Amino acid sequence: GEELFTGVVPILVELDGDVNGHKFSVRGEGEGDATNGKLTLKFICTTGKLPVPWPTLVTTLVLCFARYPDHMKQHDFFKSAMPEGYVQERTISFKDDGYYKTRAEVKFEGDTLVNRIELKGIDFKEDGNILGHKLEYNHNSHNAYITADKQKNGIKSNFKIRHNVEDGSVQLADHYQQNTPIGDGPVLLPDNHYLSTQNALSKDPNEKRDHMVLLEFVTAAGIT
Repeated sequence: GEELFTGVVPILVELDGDVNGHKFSVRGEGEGDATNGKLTLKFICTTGKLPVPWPTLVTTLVLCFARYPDHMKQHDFFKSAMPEGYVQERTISFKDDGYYKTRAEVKFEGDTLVNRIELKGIDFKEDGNILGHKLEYNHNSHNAYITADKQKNGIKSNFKIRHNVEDGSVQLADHYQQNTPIGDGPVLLPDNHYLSTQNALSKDPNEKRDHMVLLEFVTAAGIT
């Protein structure tokens, strides 16, 4: 399980979205290095103009690459479910605006770790902060507590992301998340802990499509 992640692992992300009837697709390629907790990917909107801000999709677009410290290998739900994979589902409720609902399969396909997502967004304001593209191109560092869901053989987490609005205000996005495995093998059920994440968003100088270059670090803590 956790042994498939010892080296660097190619990554493919594919997302089909639909927010208030505005449809779009994103494809992402890169690699993950779980021993450092490091993700580097370049995402393209393959359908043209992305109709939502790139930062509202960071959390949607592979926690099996977090760096779990050795005294916590026994709380690493995500790697334990590999290569069968796990389903990741979320509701992302933006305050005073609409909500995303996402369903993703995170699983090995060949030697590539693949993240295939379906997003539907509902009830957004057409000149709100999301559909009106009023968010800064960045993504604050944050902690998210994981707890186990014994009754479903998985884990659960709810946590708040605070997006910087370009006027100075902060757009809150309440995430409620649940993961459950795909196969039937043995899966670790962690104890209460948290994941600590940092994000760097950039652009490629030589890239003309709508796109996001992403460097992300995810590391586990909370268990002493």
